[PDB]
Parts: sequence; C-alpha cells; structure tokens
Amino acid sequence: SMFELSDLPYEGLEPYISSHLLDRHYNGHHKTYVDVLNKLVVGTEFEGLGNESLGDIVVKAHNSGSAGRAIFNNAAQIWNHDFYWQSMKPNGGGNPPEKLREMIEHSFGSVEGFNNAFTTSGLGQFGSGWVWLVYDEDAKALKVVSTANADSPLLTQGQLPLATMDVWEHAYYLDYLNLRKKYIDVFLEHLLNWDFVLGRLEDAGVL
Ligand SMILES: [Fe+3]
Ligand code: NA
Repeated sequence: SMFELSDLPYEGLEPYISSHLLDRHYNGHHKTYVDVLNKLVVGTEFEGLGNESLGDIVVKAHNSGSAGRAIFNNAAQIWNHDFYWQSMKPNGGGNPPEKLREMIEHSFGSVEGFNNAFTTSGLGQFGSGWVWLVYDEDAKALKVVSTANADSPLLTQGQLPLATMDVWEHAYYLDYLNLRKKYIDVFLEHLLNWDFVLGRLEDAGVL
C-alpha cells in the first residue's frame, strides 16, 4: 500500500550506460517520482494503492485534467521508467531473434528499416519524451511512435507497448552530452532487449 522503486533486472549496463549515469537516473530521477507520488496521493482515491495499480492510475489521473495532472506526471513517469529498464539488458541490441524477423520485415521493410525508423523517431521528438516500439492493432503491424514528457501508449486505444527508449536529456547527458544520436545508436546496437519485446507479443497472443 505504498509505491516503491522496483529492482533493476540487472546490476548495470556498462560501458554503454555508465555506473554514474545509471545511479543518477535510477536512484535520482526514478526514485524521486516514486517519492513524489507517495506524497501526492494522500487523501485521494489512489491512497493505499501499490505499483500494480500504476497503469490504472495513469489513465484515471489523465482523464481528470487539472485535478490529476501532477499525479499523472509522476505515476506515468514511474510506469515508463519501469518499462524502460525492462527494455534493455546486458548484451542486448543487435538483430532480432528468428521468431520476430518476418513481423519486423513486414512492418519496416527490413531490420535496417526498423533501425532507421527508431532513430528518426528519437531525433524527431523535440524536448523531453519517449520512443516506443508498439504493436498497432488496427494496422496489424509493429510501429515506432514517440511521446512528449510523460505520455505513453497507455493513453492510446489499440496500441500495445513493447519497448521504450527514454529521450529525456537526463537519460543520456552524463555519458553522451548533447549527442542524442550517439545514445540512440548505442541503444539499438547493444541495449534493446528483444526477449522483452517477443515475450510481450507472446503474452498478448500476437505471436
Ligand atoms: Fe528518465
Ligand atoms: Na494502448
């Protein structure tokens, strides 16, 4: 019945995300969202709820408009960061597994087509935000979309999130400074967790 900072799935992602950067992003930014949300939900319908309710809280707070905006920003950021950490692994990146190949090829023309769409989307999100690989139920295909600030596919009907890459400047600044492209390159090359993507498409019954 309080929000908590959930454990990382790994000890680190060096040398791609430095020890210092991981510490500041996780124990600094992500931890602070958890603290702030605990403070904000007091006296509201969300008091005494835990991490499993985060998805529900995001949608309800967003629908509330002005009354729910701070709660939305913080709940959404916690949910987004949890998703981000699961979206990477040590020895990640590279080509998708065999069981994903056709869907990737169908949706983006080729692996290189995917890398290009993902990179374009990341450099295209002006200011703070997130890049998502999603399954679009109406297109019957994978898509790349970006969101501003704390927005996510939880806000959009028919769009199942599969992986995310944080493009808030704090996600990469300490290691890559203003070179967001260098960080995006590294994400695709060595971080993206295809086991997570695949596992979620299997859970949703898509594959
Ligand atoms: Fe972040
Ligand atoms: Na959705």
